[PDB]
Amino acid sequence: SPNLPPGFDFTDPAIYAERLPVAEFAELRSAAPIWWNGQDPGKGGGFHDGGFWAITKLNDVKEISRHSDVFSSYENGVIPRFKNDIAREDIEVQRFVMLNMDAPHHTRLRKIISRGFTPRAVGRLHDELQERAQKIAAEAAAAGSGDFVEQVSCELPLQAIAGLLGVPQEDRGKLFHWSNEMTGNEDPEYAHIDPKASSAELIGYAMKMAEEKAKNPADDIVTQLIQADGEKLSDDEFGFFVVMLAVAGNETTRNSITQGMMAFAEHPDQWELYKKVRPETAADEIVRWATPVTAFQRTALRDYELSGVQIKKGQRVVMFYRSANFDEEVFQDPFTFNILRNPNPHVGFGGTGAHYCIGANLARMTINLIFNAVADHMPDLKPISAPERLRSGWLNGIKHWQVDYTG
Amino acid sequence: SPNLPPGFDFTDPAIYAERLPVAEFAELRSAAPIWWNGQDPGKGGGFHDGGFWAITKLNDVKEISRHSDVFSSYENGVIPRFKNDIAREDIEVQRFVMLNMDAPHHTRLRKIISRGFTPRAVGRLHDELQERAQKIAAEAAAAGSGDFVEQVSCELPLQAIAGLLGVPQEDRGKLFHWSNEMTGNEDPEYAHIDPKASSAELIGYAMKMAEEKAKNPADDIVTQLIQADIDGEKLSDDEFGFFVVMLAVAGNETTRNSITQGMMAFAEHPDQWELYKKVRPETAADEIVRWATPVTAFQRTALRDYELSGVQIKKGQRVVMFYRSANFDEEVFQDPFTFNILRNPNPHVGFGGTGAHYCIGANLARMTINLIFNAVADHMPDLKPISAPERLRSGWLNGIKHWQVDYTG
Amino acid sequence: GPSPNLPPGFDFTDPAIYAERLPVAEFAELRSAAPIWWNGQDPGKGGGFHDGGFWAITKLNDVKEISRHSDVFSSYENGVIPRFKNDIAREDIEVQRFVMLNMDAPHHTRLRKIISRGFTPRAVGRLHDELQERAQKIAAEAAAAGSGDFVEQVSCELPLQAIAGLLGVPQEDRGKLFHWSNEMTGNEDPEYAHIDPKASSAELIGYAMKMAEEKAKNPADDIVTQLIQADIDGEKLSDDEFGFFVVMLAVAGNETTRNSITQGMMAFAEHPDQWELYKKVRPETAADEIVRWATPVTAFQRTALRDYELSGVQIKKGQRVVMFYRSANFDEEVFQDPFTFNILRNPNPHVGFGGTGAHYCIGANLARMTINLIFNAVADHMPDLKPISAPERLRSGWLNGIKHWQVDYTG
Ligand code: HEM
Ligand code: HEM
Ligand code: HEM
Ligand SMILES: CCOC(=O)c1cc2cc(-c3ccncc3)ccc2[nH]1
Ligand SMILES: CCOC(=O)c1cc2cc(-c3ccncc3)ccc2[nH]1
Ligand SMILES: [Cl-]
Ligand SMILES: [Cl-]
Ligand SMILES: [Cl-]
Ligand SMILES: [Cl-]
Repeated sequence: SPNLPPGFDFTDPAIYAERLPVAEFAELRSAAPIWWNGQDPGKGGGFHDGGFWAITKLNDVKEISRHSDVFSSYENGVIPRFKNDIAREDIEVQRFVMLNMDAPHHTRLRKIISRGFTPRAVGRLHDELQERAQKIAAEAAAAGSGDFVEQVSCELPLQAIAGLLGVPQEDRGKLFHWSNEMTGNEDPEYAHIDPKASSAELIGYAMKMAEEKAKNPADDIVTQLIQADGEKLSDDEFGFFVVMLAVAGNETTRNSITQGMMAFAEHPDQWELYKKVRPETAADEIVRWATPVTAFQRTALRDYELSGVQIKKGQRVVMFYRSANFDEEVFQDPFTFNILRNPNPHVGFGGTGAHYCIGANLARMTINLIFNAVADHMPDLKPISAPERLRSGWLNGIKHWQVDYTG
Repeated sequence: SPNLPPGFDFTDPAIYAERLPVAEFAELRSAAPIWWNGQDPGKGGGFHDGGFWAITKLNDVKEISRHSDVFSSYENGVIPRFKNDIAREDIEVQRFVMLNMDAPHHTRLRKIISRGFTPRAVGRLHDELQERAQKIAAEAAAAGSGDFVEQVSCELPLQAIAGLLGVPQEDRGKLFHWSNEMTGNEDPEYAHIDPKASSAELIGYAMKMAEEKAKNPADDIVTQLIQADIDGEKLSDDEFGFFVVMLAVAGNETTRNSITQGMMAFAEHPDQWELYKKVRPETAADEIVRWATPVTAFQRTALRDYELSGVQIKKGQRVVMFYRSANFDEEVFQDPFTFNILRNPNPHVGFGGTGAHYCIGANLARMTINLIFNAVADHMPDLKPISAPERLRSGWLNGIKHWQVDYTG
Repeated sequence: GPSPNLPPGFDFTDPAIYAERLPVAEFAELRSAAPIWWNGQDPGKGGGFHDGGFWAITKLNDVKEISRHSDVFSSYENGVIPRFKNDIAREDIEVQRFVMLNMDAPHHTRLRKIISRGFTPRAVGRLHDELQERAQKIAAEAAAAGSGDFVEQVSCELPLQAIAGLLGVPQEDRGKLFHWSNEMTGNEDPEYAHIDPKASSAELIGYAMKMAEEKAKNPADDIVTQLIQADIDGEKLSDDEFGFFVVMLAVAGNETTRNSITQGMMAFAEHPDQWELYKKVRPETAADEIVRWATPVTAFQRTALRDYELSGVQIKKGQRVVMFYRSANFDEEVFQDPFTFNILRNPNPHVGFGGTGAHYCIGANLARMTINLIFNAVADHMPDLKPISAPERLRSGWLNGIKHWQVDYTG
């Protein structure tokens, strides 16, 4: 039995509102790398099965991710924590997006959606995103100091979304608002916000966009998505595409930027090296270090033995990427922030398999462009005060972080 | 060979600004109960000796505290962490107060000053602190919501200091100001306040008090301390100043943080809060202090070679007593991670290890705790927190700067 | 005068030449008929440089004049290596500006001053006894094998142990230090087609920055403490600067000294009277005649920062000049009988370590001591060695390398 407090729950949002439980994950890797995480009645964050298998080793994460035929995303979704009193109906709605589907449905959507994440679609946004990154960093440097999350981390990921969807500048303000309103709904700072209403607004805007583009086809992703190659996103599916993209492409990359800069602030030797060399390998080490998604879950569709543990049909497994990305048997000096690290087989974008992050290259470009812009415009920036973390059971978020850009 | 990241330092203020390193402390207790905590050059929080011995077990904490003739408070003081660039002299000025003295100097001062903190002397403040506690809780309940630290935790410990000293009401504002000016000095929120200057202010005021009481003796505490006793012993004028400084500092943040973290414990354990409201048990104060452990760690310096639980402590080496670890020692408490306000016996070391330096204010602190929680139970029994607390950056103090709570619930 | 008698399109940096031979007669033809000569290069055939060609510098006095006028002849503008793979990306040339070799003043001046703390005569002399011990063991191990690859069993190890000893690299880490060092060069030869110098450099820098951090806490007697402790003016190598220093060393003092050893013994095998004299007298002047004969760095380049007239030839701003040390070290106007291998040659003003000036090899005396120590050990343990077959040369446009050389140590 691992040396943990009685009743300890790795999906407890109260933990992540304070800290990442690095030491507790290290104890699991050392003493029980696949450990049953029991959950008292009504304290399962919306699931009522008594607990889940905590997965803490990178190889087990990869095994679960590659065996999607067995470990299902559709069955219970991939988010392993909601409000304890959430309604099952409000969990199953997740199934309307590609992330929480199984083959064959998922296979079909994935193939169509790939049209929007080709090296062309991504690479074409480089010049505008580079321009926007440089302006953002310039604006922050002129301000002298402020909330790094709002002034440096937030905009560029959202502009990458808008650019990819070809959203007109006039509607980006409201688009960004709706996207943000579906973030951090479990944290008291946002407890007054109705995310269901914002999702309905996004779906609506997405439909006008798809209908408008059907009548006026152009050389851009949305038209490629509603156009038939005879496979094409249905009007509805395109709305759920936008919702999923407005959500998946926002907080995760944002939080990679905040926590990457926190890493640089704590390891100035790495910041001095970065500013000189600008290594393209930095983005992956920032994603490994930041692990913006702490965990996604799966559900066993049949009995499966994983590293000597008998997982039973119907049981949940929770893949703790935050643990796996510091696996002492995979990484040399996992607790060293090393922007030259290469190869870097982290699972911050998930394990290799059917659901691997389709936006990983877009995320890497966003990260490299903003940090290049930070190095260009505020090379001497230093933190003012401690970051404020997000209350979430599965997202690793930084809400606010005060920084002095002039140093 | 504990399972810790390379370079981990248990006195690193950056840790405590975020969290209490509970799991890391537990790993030491399990795999290396006495462990050399190496510190790089220039990262010893004012000390330049390569590191210190981490003490994580309760019996070890007590053995060190009982053997004060070996483990000195004077050689390097008891605070284990300052700003890295602190001058040595600024560390050595600590020795002017009882806490950082060794026998025989300490023995005499403790004998004289203890007269002001007896059960009787403490009991004298009960009524005025009870009335104040009730008013504090009423005024907070009426505000509906706010920062629990400021509205409930901060004032009553300061009024206990002023009451013990007999400070006129008109002077309490500036007394509280200088007392707080010597707090939160390693945290960016209060990085712009000078401790040494304020200590001079406190000392100057104490001189005016001693000078006045020599002219108009009264039946209070300042007069007793400046009056020769039956054995011809008394605090000198300088000694009285450092007593006020010691009191103004020692009676403030620690009790404040026991109240804040006691209420946090109650909020995370609603069954215990219901029991407290119904029963108001006399064991709750000690369990609150065990859970809060407001002083995370105090240090000693070995005056000679000493073998401690099979480890060889060499002369000149520092040992750091981590009360935060000892108070959750699984061998002493069967269920340390249970918050049990009926815990009895409760051999916690929140007030230190028994010995020559055991907190003389423990009875005063327990009364302050009991009075304010009785008042909270009376006036806002349904309070619940709004947002997460904001912790204090410090290498040895366990502090909560702010905590928003809905008193009405 | 007439044009030099060279094949049309001949390129003195062509790696395909050096994989087979040293172009000795071609260099001699330039010295006689066109001592400063425009080496044209066809589109896409410039080894990473796309400017139409360069000036071939073949006379020792011209090499010295360029090396001394570093204010005009820049190392930083295009780096000093004159040949990479034809398709190398410009960004992969410019990243090499982070080592001291490819820096101009004032950045070069500061770094060299700091680095000098690690190459004092005292620091290098402190390595004499350990390197002597290891040389004798190397030669004894080789002789006990009876026959084998002289490059691998005699030439390779001592230069790497010199680097390791200078830096104070623990014994358990020397294996990977040596691996990283060997992965830095040769990538144009089919034998090394799979090496990744970018990756090697990154792993070395990461290792080196960790060592810098560790050795700040516990200072040792190596040069690392000297390099990373600030002086009065606060001058010291940063951790990443120490990393680029280690990269520079792992490169600059590995294959160069190795190839001096291999070609020194190649020369002794062709000149047995010199070998008999060496065994008898053990003259340390041999090390400099060996470096002159071996010229392990065939050529380094510079770039003109302004128009400059050099021995009657108008060099134009922006043009590259390539200093062919291999030609200058056989310059008939400086050396008496340059094509005689003479281990007593004295004075021996060769430019195998470069021309005097700002970038002159800081490791020259460590190199000479390594050479004298290994050849004493070879003389002591295999005085009768004899080659079995012909050396295999390295495909490089600027390094004069021997990959393999089979020899019978017992004779
Ligand atoms: C650092 C930034 C990001 C991180 C850490 C991240 C993380 C992840 C993870 C862990 C998964 C699921 C892995 C699995 O279950 O196998 C995933 C999938 C996904 N990601 Fe990301 N992501 C990032 C950026 C983005 C961006 C920028 C986009 C869109 C612009 C995006 C869109 C998606 C989508 C649509 C999926 C579902 C794929 C599927 O179900 O087939 N992500 N991402
Ligand atoms: C919850 C509240 C408090 C806590 C957690 C606490 C904690 C401690 C601890 C752990 C020590 C041990 C010193 C050592 O062994 O090195 C100590 C000593 C001391 N405390 Fe407290 N204390 C509290 C309240 C107070 C109050 C209210 C006062 C005075 C009004 C006070 C005055 C002192 C003094 C003077 C000493 C030094 C005694 C000596 O050196 O003989 N403390 N305290
Ligand atoms: C026979 C062996 C060697 C040869 C033929 C050689 C050759 C050279 C040459 C030609 C230069 C450039 C000089 C110039 O541009 O003026 C140089 C520079 C350099 N060498 Fe050596 N070298 C040898 C051994 C070593 C060793 C053993 C070390 C150190 C362990 C070393 C370290 C360096 C460094 C750091 C530079 C750069 C100096 C600067 O740019 O200021 N070399 N070497
Ligand atoms: C109920 C649905 O709404 C959410 O609760 C929510 C889903 C979600 C997904 C990501 C994500 C997924 C894959 N790749 C990157 C990011 C991020 C935040 C999310 N929130
Ligand atoms: C840490 C950043 O990475 C580098 O320091 C780096 C080294 C390096 C070497 C070459 C190279 C050298 C010789 N021959 C061909 C290529 C190219 C790029 C490089 N980058
Ligand atoms: Cl000092
Ligand atoms: Cl108990
Ligand atoms: Cl340039
Ligand atoms: Cl000569």
